[PDB]
Amino acid sequence: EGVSNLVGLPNNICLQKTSNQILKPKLISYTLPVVGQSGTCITDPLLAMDEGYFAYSHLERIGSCSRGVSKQRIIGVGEVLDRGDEVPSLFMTNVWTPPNPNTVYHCSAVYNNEFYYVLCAVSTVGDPILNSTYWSGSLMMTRLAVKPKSNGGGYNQHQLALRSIEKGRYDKVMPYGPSGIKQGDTLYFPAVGFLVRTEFKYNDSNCPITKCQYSKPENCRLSMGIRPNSHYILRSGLLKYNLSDGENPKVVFIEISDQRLSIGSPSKIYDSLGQPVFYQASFSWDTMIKFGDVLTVNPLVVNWRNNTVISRPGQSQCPRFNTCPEICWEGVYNDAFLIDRINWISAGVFLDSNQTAENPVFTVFKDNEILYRAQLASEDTNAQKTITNCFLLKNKIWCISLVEIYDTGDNVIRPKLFAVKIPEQCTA
Amino acid sequence: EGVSNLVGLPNNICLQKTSNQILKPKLISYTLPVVGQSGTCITDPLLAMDEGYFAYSHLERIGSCSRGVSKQRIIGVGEVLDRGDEVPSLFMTNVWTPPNPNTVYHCSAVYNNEFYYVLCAVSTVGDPILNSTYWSGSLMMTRLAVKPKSNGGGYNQHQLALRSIEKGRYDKVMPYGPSGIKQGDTLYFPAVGFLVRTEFKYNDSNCPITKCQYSKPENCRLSMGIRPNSHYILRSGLLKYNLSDGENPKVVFIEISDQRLSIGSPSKIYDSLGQPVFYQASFSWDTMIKFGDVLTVNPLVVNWRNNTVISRPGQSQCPRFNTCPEICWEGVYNDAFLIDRINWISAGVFLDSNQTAENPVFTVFKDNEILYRAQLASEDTNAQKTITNCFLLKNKIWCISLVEIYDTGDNVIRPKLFAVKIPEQCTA
Amino acid sequence: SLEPVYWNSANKRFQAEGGYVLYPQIGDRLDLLCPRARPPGPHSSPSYEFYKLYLVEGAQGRRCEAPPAPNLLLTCDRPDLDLRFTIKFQEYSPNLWGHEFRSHHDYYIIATSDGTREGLESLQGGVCLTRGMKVLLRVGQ
Amino acid sequence: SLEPVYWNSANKRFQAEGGYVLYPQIGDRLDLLCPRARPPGPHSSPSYEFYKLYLVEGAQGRRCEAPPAPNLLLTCDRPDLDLRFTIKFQEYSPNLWGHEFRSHHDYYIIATSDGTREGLESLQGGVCLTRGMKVLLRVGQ
Ligand SMILES: *[C@@H]1O[C@H](CO[C@@H]2O[C@@H](CO)[C@H](O)[C@@H](O)[C@@H]2O)[C@H](O[C@H]2O[C@@H](CO)[C@H](O[C@H]3O[C@H](CO[C@@H]4O[C@@H](CO)[C@H](O)[C@@H](O)[C@@H]4O)[C@H](O)[C@@H](O[C@@H]4O[C@H](CO)[C@@H](O)[C@H](O)[C@H]4O)[C@H]3O)[C@@H](O)[C@@H]2NC(C)=O)[C@@H](O[C@@H]2O[C@@H](CO)[C@@H](O)[C@H](O)[C@H]2O)[C@H]1NC(C)=O
Ligand SMILES: *[C@H]1O[C@H](CO[C@@H]2O[C@@H](CO)[C@H](O)[C@@H](O)[C@@H]2O)[C@H](O[C@H]2O[C@@H](CO)[C@@H](O[C@H]3O[C@H](CO[C@@H]4O[C@@H](CO)[C@H](O)[C@@H](O)[C@@H]4O)[C@H](O)[C@@H](O[C@@H]4O[C@H](CO)[C@@H](O)[C@H](O)[C@H]4O)[C@H]3O)[C@@H](O)[C@@H]2NC(C)=O)[C@@H](O[C@@H]2O[C@@H](CO)[C@@H](O)[C@H](O)[C@H]2O)[C@@H]1NC(C)=O
Ligand SMILES: *[C@@H]1O[C@H](CO)[C@@H](O[C@@H]2O[C@H](CO)[C@@H](O[C@@H]3O[C@H](CO[C@H]4O[C@H](CO)[C@@H](O)[C@H](O)[C@@H]4O)[C@@H](O)[C@H](O[C@@H]4O[C@H](CO)[C@@H](O)[C@H](O)[C@@H]4O)[C@@H]3O)[C@H](O)[C@H]2NC(C)=O)[C@H](O)[C@H]1NC(C)=O
Ligand SMILES: *[C@@H]1O[C@H](CO)[C@@H](O[C@@H]2O[C@H](CO)[C@@H](O[C@@H]3O[C@H](CO[C@H]4O[C@H](CO)[C@@H](O)[C@H](O)[C@@H]4O)[C@@H](O)[C@H](O[C@@H]4O[C@H](CO)[C@@H](O)[C@H](O)[C@H]4O)[C@@H]3O)[C@H](O)[C@H]2NC(C)=O)[C@H](O)[C@H]1NC(C)=O
Ligand SMILES: *C1O[C@H](CO)[C@@H](O[C@H]2O[C@H](CO)[C@@H](O)[C@H](O)[C@H]2NC(C)=O)[C@H](O)[C@@H]1NC(C)=O
Ligand SMILES: *[C@@H]1O[C@H](CO)[C@@H](O[C@H]2O[C@H](CO)[C@@H](O)[C@H](O)[C@H]2NC(C)=O)[C@H](O)[C@H]1NC(C)=O
Ligand SMILES: *[C@@H]1O[C@H](CO)[C@@H](O)[C@H](O)[C@H]1NC(C)=O
Ligand SMILES: *[C@@H]1O[C@H](CO)[C@@H](O)[C@H](O)[C@H]1NC(C)=O
Repeated sequence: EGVSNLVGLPNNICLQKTSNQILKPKLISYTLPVVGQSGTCITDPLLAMDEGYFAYSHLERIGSCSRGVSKQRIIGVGEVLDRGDEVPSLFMTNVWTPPNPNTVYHCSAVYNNEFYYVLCAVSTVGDPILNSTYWSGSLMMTRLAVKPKSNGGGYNQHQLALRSIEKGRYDKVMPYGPSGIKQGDTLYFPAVGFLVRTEFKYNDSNCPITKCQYSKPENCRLSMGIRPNSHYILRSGLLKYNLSDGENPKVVFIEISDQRLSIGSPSKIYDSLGQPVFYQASFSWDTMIKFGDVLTVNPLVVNWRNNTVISRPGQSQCPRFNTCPEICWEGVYNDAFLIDRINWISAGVFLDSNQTAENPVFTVFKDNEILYRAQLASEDTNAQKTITNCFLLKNKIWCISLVEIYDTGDNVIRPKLFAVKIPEQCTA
Repeated sequence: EGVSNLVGLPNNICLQKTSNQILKPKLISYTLPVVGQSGTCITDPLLAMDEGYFAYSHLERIGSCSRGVSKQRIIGVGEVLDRGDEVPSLFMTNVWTPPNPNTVYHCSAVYNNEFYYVLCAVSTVGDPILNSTYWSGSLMMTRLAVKPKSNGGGYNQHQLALRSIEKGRYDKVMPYGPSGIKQGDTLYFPAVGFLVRTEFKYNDSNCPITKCQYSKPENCRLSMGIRPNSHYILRSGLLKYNLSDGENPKVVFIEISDQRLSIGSPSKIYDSLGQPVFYQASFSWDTMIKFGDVLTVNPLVVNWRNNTVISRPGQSQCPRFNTCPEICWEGVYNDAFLIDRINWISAGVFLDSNQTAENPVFTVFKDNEILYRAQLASEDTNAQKTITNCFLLKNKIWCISLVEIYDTGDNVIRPKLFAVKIPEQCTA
Repeated sequence: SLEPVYWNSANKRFQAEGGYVLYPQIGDRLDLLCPRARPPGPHSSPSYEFYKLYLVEGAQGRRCEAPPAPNLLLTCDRPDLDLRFTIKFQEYSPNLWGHEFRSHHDYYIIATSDGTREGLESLQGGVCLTRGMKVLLRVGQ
Repeated sequence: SLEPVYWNSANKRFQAEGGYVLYPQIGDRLDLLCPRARPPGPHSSPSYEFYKLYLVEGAQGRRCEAPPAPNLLLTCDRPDLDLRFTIKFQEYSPNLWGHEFRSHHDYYIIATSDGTREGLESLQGGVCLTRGMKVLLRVGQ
């Protein structure tokens, strides 16, 4: 009953731009049981997958999703199995709730050896992003067994407090994104560097105003922090964690290259078809999807797809499709999982609105073509962060997308899970 | 013709509680002439007394006492004289009327050296209390000679602009009360401080709820501004003004001690029997009379009487006699004057009504007893602000109360003066 | 003269034809009462009905709609206690806001709460619509 | 459903009777428009009027003043283009600050500049006072 990573040469998928409803999403949430009295909101979602195992995390709130009171933090893992239906489904095996739900933030997950490793920020001054200057820089790593042993002592659950942190010219450093990858015995977590704004080194003339009246050369630099006046700037990157660097191994921050540079955002690094891809959410003026093959890791350089079809809703300054350098900080995280490297086709769930968080559409796409798609709900269904991961089941490509979704007036708000087999035929 | 301050050991007064009509008030308003066509309303009344002199002010509105058109402002000084009758009476010697009636607010007077000094607020934005965030914070002084020279321009009427103001942590600062004191050549006006609400410093658990169901600990802190969402809170205190400090002296705000703290309100500091006394109007939930001996000045701290018999008409939330912390801003200024410090007996005019401004009764009292009293008028006669000052005429205690007063029907609404001699005998 | 206005469903003076109209004289007093209704005496209702009463411009009174930062007269928080509020139609008042009563103008005392603890802060027609709980005041010229 | 707000002096709904009140239902959308006015079509104003639109507390709406680091909805720098912003009264959003609407709370949208490229970054009552340029939001329970 084993799901496998997306590797080698899977079955054929339709490579034709079509309008036929070949895509037939399935709702499989149920196998991830979730309770909550009315007026409960479940958010800050995380889903990760590797080798037929998953990590998961959410923050359960009472009140609004934005400001509501943190009731509990779930951090769990389990396996991705065939539910007998020849359909992929998740199955929890190990969960862990942190003592104080208010202290943990921005968790990130990577799998290695019968273990998922969840690296979080620890903060008593709130979200480390929103109160940058007052955060300890304090990190923490949990390590859950994907197949819990009937009690061993440190196996099933284990914690490390993270002593040393090679962080270079960056003041503070933290995990910023759903999941990363392993390289043998090295873990790479999506992450972010906090660099004092004054020490930010930028030739304002590298800003792409060249077809943009109203955009001023200063815009790119200013849009590298949450406010123009902000104390730090954010630089996306990876946090390296060597498991063989002793009992107490160091984390090392690796900044992303200054190619097509946005303000540090929640990002993903993942293996598809024998080579890592890297996604970075678009949280300012560069609103077309930013992902593409990883050329090299330890000097971190990403070959950004020159996509012209996929975007996200912003607000007024930088809405969906905006390409001109404006000074802003807004957006959502709808990632995209590469499924065909020969033809560069990727699958994701995107929000078909300009300035609004609604209408989740599971879309399969190429750089300048959307081949096929599938509305997950209704036109005015509310949706936010979406997390897509792809794998194989009997050499057939499946995708599981976690989607922040509800339509106005349901009692408990919470993310749902969609399994979406990728079709071989282009027809019926 | 010889009135002096209340000092030393005067003639004896009745120390008994009694029902006998021993108090016989006299009307004397006419000696202080006032005019006005029908529908004219005279308000914002000031009355100060010191060393046989008096300060007076008022605002003539045409229309309602609240919102009628400001016709003119009066600031006047003169002397308190044995009118021949052996009865004290007010005689005007010097009147100044401001250019704009609309710009002058919240005047306060203290007398020094053949000169009354009148501190006022200058405002092109309406009552600074009601429009705090738009007020410039600009003050203005006026020096009127109690005995005008003949053809002595600057002697008679002089005015500083008020250059530097020491307001400390406070954003704006202004006079708030009829009258203050002098110590040598230093002047002390009653004043209030405008503190940004978010910088106010209050341990909510100091709100005395212990016997008050329906009272919440947040009540006191929220009642410190005119609304729970006022941008400022009001802290009462003093404005110190040294005359010997250049030709351009420095106003310095002294905030009041946090013992029995209430929302900054019109207050009065005054010399009685050779020691200063402070009174604060009760403009929220602490509706019993707030006054007592000033323990010290330049750190201002008042030894509030534990008085359990005098209060003032509020409205629904904080009506007369309310003692429980609520969220409210409402009441009237009904000051009282110490007349015997050995027994701590005081006199004032108080409105005999829970939630309505009417039934002005001149009353003499101790902390836990009313000794004796006299209704100045009818049970349903309208009355509002009352300012009472006491002194000596032939070593006999006399009080002069300025009472806002009218009864429905009459054409010009104006404040009236009452002289009340304090009875030595408890008898006929 | 003017009678006490009892503020609960039990009144029924509300469900009347013209719609509870008082014509106060200059000099008249007025009481609005929120009677115990805990140890249930006379004049109290089936159960305590949580209200906030506002004085309203009449135009807004018709629309059953309090303006922002309204003129709150009385707040029936306490099911344990009798609450009251008294106005006198006069120039003086322990009110510090400087409100005024135009003559030949209409004012309404309205309650926009649904009468529940959770509906209390409602600023737009509740029982004012539901049970028609408003009172027009036309004050002597 | 909800009518779009054309944010310029030509609007007229600003200095009307009630003073521009909106009762958004949970789920509704609201579009704020700063229309062209350079190649002038309808809804546009005499000249281009420079505004920043802030979403505000309500008490802050009264005071016609927006806090430091305000909730900036829409900047109007571009006389050439039509500019628009859209809110859905809902829990999810492209906004990264995590504000929120409360129950029975009034909020305001306001403009506090004087309508000029120079006095644009002003946070205290400009056109808010001068042209009554503030809208009141009372959102479904
Ligand atoms: C959702 O937001 C989108 C983004 O629109 C643009 O971005 C925003 C901020 O990013 C800015 O406000 C503007 O830059 C602009 O609005 C959708 O915008 C679409 O709007 C239209 C204009 O109304 C745009 O028209 C274009 O069409 C021609 C080709 O342009 C080029 O092609 C596109 C796509 O292939 C490419 O991205 C880019 O390289 C070029 O824009 C025209 O040549 C051109 O001018 C027009 O040509 C006329 C004839 O010569 C001439 O008379 C005028 O000069 C113009 O009319 C150009 O402006 C279009 O590019 C945008 N679409 C896309 C995919 O980007 C918008 O969705 C549209 O709204 C509706 C409602 O009215 C319809 O226009 C249409 O269904 C959609 O296009 C937003 N959605 C809603 C509901 O509000
Ligand atoms: C209007 O103002 C006053 C309001 O007083 C109170 O304040 C408001 C807000 O703070 C609040 O709603 C209530 O607390 C109350 O209205 C006059 O109200 C007075 O009348 C009653 C309450 O109705 C009295 O309350 C208590 O009296 C005694 C003792 O209480 C002590 O002692 C007093 C004085 O020493 C002191 O204030 C405090 O230490 C403390 O309150 C009772 O024992 C007590 O319970 C009563 O005892 C009997 C015997 O068992 C029981 O049957 C039952 O439990 C209960 O009746 C309290 O009830 C007064 O305290 C209060 N006045 C004063 C000076 O404090 C109100 O006048 C009253 O109105 C009339 C007509 O109805 C009569 O009630 C009475 O003649 C007046 O007191 C004023 N005018 C009007 C028209 O409202
Ligand atoms: C706190 O203090 C400030 C004063 O410093 C005050 O601000 C004023 O607010 C009022 C609204 O309450 C505002 O009134 C509007 O003014 C315009 C007049 O246009 C010009 O006049 C100003 C001086 O007269 C000038 O300074 C400006 O350049 C301005 O452009 C008027 O058109 C409005 O009228 C509206 O439409 C019709 C008029 O026919 C009326 O039915 C109705 O009156 C409408 O409002 C309106 O009158 C005034 O201009 C503000 N002044 C300034 C300098 O800010 C606050 O009101 C005060 N807050 C409190 C609680 O007291
Ligand atoms: C980023 O993170 C920092 C914290 O690191 C945070 O700063 C805090 O801000 C709040 C006020 O906004 C402070 O809380 C108030 O503190 C004062 C007294 O100070 C002391 O409070 C603690 C008591 O346990 C101490 O441990 C501290 O060391 C400190 O000395 C209180 O008077 C106050 O009560 C006031 O009144 C009422 C409640 O009665 C409230 O409505 C008000 O909020 C309040 O002012 C509060 O308890 C806290 O102490 C600050 N900490 C420091 C080191 O500055 C920033 O807000 C945050 N920035 C962002 C954008 O999130
Ligand atoms: C799409 O478009 C860019 C630029 O057009 C293209 O080229 C860039 O990427 C290379 C690999 O890192 C750089 O060596 C090269 O300098 C850079 N182009 C410049 C400086 O003009 C990318 O390849 C990008 N990817 C594809 C495959 O679509
Ligand atoms: C009545 O009120 C209080 C309590 O009975 C008295 O004590 C207070 O005043 C003292 C200064 O004179 C302070 O040192 C104390 O902190 C304070 N006591 C407390 C809060 O319990 C006060 O003397 C009395 N006032 C009068 C005039 O008798
Ligand atoms: C960056 O760009 C300019 C012009 O391209 C170049 O001369 C210089 O090296 C840099 N300018 C500055 C101000 O650093
Ligand atoms: C406020 O008061 C409580 C007890 O009343 C005390 O424990 C605390 O130290 C004070 N300061 C706070 C809450 O910061």
